[PDB]
Amino acid sequence: SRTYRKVDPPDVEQLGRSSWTLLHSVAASYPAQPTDQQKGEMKQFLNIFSHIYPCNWCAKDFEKYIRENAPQVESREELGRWMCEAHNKVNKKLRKPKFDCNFWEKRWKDGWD
Amino acid sequence: GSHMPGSRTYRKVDPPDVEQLGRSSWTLLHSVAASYPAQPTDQQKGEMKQFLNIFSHIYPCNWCAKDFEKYIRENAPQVESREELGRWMCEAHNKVNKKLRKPKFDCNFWEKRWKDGWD
Ligand SMILES: Cc1cc2nc3c(=O)[nH]c(=O)nc-3n(C[C@H](O)[C@H](O)[C@H](O)COP(=O)(O)OP(=O)(O)OC[C@H]3O[C@@H](n4cnc5c(N)ncnc54)[C@H](O)[C@@H]3O)c2cc1C
Ligand SMILES: Cc1cc2nc3c(=O)[nH]c(=O)nc-3n(C[C@H](O)[C@H](O)[C@H](O)COP(=O)(O)OP(=O)(O)OC[C@H]3O[C@@H](n4cnc5c(N)ncnc54)[C@H](O)[C@@H]3O)c2cc1C
Repeated sequence: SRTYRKVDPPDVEQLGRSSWTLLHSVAASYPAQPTDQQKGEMKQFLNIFSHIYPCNWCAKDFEKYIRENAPQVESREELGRWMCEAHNKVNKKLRKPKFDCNFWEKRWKDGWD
Repeated sequence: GSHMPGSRTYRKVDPPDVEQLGRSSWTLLHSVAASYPAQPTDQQKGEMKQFLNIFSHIYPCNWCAKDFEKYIRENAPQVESREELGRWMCEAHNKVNKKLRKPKFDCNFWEKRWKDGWD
């Protein structure tokens, strides 16, 4: 109330945009040549994320997606592409335009100049 | 800042800075705490600890992550219930608030901010 303005909990939409920001940013700072431990932790991270993501149907669907499309974690390029395709699967459901994954790296890593 | 090549809705938005990444990631972390069970299973407890451990390794801000890793080491995540995990998350966020000279959030209002609203 006092120190901070009263703000309502995020809706599914706000949770989503916040969460893609984290997901794509995690991929953008993943190594080009990850260690075995980094590969395993990334797979584990995404598996648990799919269990705990705080939208029921979002999480359930994402778990099924991972089961059917194993995360590609051999390099940042692969993981970034995997994340882009995963995000595009959701865009397709929600009747959002397909994002061109050739721009994933500019959008989430390098910027536009 | 106009539309990216070949698109009609996606603008050339810059990668998030430390601030934008930060408020997005707090949104996810507190929201994770808010939908954690009152009575979690052993698997849920174990995965929550693993998730936060891995998060502390991979959080894309280097110094943010190293500090968070150290914070976890010194203040073990309290995962026996939603109430405990919310409070732990509020205290963790408050330690970063402290570092950054932002006000202390009164953790008694964590559930209203991240779960119940203010009606
Ligand atoms: C794992 C997950 C599952 C979800 N499932 C659902 C669901 O089932 N139903 C539902 O209603 N909501 C779901 N959400 C939320 C949904 O995807 C959106 O995040 C939310 O609706 C907000 O949409 P938005 O239009 O603001 O842009 P968002 O889709 O959140 O995207 C934000 C920005 O990401 C960039 N971007 C867009 N597409 C890509 C891409 N393919 N690759 C890289 N960058 C891209 C663009 O710059 C865009 O502006 C889910 C979210 C997550 C993280
Ligand atoms: C794990 C982690 C570590 C970070 N470490 C650093 C760092 O070392 N240095 C750095 O510059 N940035 C760091 N960041 C980012 C920083 O915490 C902020 O997110 C960023 O500066 C933007 O601040 P903000 O004013 O927009 O509000 P945020 O601090 O991002 O908070 C967003 C909202 O959360 C609510 N809130 C505030 N405090 C609490 C609380 N204690 N409990 C529950 N809800 C609360 C308020 O309503 C607030 O408006 C870190 C982020 C994370 C997620």
